[PDB]
Amino acid sequence: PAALKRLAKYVIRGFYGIEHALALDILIRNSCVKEEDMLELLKFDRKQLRSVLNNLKGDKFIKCRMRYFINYRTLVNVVKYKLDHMRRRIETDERDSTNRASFKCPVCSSTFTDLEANQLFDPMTGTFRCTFCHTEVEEDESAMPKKDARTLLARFNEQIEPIYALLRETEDVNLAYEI
Amino acid sequence: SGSSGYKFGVLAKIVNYMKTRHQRGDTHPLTLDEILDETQHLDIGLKQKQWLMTEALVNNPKIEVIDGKYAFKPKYNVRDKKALLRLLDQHDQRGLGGILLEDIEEALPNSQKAVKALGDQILFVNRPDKKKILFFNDKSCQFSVDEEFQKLWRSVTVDSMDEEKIEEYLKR
Repeated sequence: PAALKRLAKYVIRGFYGIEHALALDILIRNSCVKEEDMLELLKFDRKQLRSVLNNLKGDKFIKCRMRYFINYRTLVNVVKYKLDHMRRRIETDERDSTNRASFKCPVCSSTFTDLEANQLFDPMTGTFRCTFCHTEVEEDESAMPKKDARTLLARFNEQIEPIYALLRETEDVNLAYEI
Repeated sequence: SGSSGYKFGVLAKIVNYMKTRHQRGDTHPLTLDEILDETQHLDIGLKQKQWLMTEALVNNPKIEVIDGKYAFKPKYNVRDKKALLRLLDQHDQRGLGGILLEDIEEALPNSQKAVKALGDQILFVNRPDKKKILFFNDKSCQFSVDEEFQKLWRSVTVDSMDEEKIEEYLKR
């Protein structure tokens, strides 16, 4: 797990804030980590340290090395899982959605279709007039993020891959060295 | 329970009284016979008396001796102020627990040093704010991961199982 520790170095620099990261730095040495020792060494608040530990426990990290005195471990098997669900949500939105193109009169907040204001479309003004009041409609009833989100979601984790390449490679080496 | 002499709290009590009477108005250096005397706790036993004098007022990290008498003076030594590059490169205890029990005031209020300390490797984290002030330094957040909150928010399963296999199935 030498190349896994090297990955641990890259994830704690790409994901967590310092309060987590300082604690995670201690987790570096997987020889012996007591709750009393880690508390005294970090000088973090006991309630707060318990929160971070509970948070790390949620990540599956510690393997409760009970004596009671506890040694903390690391069990992040969801690393190759988070990516699958994150990439899913990225592609889901980037793809495409139906666009609700319709008119709406700002004065009476009445709702029209592109069809509704088409019969209304007033040829003397080259625009669309509401029904019972000649106040001009709204250009679009609703706008769906689609091609603008397309650009920034095609540059989402794909643009955070190059800075992730260091760890991508070193983990592939953990995943390969230890066979 | 290690070594105990007479009644517990003689130290955490002698120092406190000495502090108290000095604040109250009695402002002059004292002796171990003298606190005992003035509280007539003189009969604490020579052994305890001695152990208090030689050790209790030796293990105190901030007690001040010119010579015979013992004073307050929280600043007991010259703080190294800046150039703590030795403690920054001491990569054997993750920064050695930087604390404000001697930082601030000295010849400088931490902030001025910190800004240069901010300019330099030195890193400051007031997560507990006034209660705990600490310094540890190196490898600042390499990447931010746009929408890291969202990726963490999306995965909030915790205990639920049967997810690792769904990973490979989506990559197949």
